[PDB]
Amino acid sequence: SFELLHAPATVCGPKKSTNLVKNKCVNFNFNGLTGTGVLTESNKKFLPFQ
Amino acid sequence: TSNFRVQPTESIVRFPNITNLCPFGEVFNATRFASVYAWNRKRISNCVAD
Amino acid sequence: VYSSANNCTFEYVSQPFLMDLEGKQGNFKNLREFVFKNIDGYFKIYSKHTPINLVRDLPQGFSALEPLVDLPIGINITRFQTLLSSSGY
Ligand SMILES: CC(=O)N[C@@H]1[C@@H](O)[C@H](O)[C@@H](CO)O[C@H]1O
Ligand SMILES: CC(=O)N[C@@H]1[C@@H](O)[C@H](O)[C@@H](CO)O[C@H]1O
Ligand SMILES: *[C@@H]1O[C@H](CO)[C@@H](O)[C@H](O)[C@H]1NC(C)=O
Repeated sequence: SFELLHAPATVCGPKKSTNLVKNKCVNFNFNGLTGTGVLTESNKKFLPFQ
Repeated sequence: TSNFRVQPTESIVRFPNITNLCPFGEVFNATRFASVYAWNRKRISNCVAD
Repeated sequence: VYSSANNCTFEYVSQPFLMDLEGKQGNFKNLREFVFKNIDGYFKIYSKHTPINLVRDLPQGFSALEPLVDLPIGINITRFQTLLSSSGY
């Protein structure tokens, strides 16, 4: 029995992932963040929660 | 006369992982099924339901 | 007096929030700042944990608190209680 109310969902299906393609123009979705462009290795240092 | 744009080829979809996978053993594998007079209820939350 | 909920909506277990102990044998007491927020369906906690030499009032220095947890708990938070010579909070 499934319900939808207003509270954030806590039960969900698996989120299928693909491999990672670098140095090419691609479409992407990183944990819900979408866009297009070319991915390269960064020299930026993100904090553990960013 | 016109503009050009490099088009994307592949697509990248990436999610953290599959964790807290919902067992469902408590309802499909458990041997001690209750009868209709006292059917059991198991609550599912904070999990991945495949 | 009582010790039974007979329920469970959500449960989370991780590393202790308060028990970060270092810099003993000195005046460096660990000031443990927390920020608690209740937003649409989520309860957020931020914290830092910074040792200070002056223990009487806030140090008047500057730092930002980092995200600690973010729990999908859709409940009514209107009141709260702190559970605990006597520096207090
Ligand atoms: C209710 C239940 O879990 N039944 C499991 C099934 O899911 C699993 O795939 C199989 C081994 O392949 O063994 C059965 O006992
Ligand atoms: C013993 C007890 O209080 N059980 C309560 C039930 O009365 C309430 O209707 C339900 C709402 O989800 O939550 C249960 O934990
Ligand atoms: C409980 O929350 C609802 C909306 O979420 C609000 O209208 C109601 O006043 C709250 N109850 C109390 C005691 O504050």
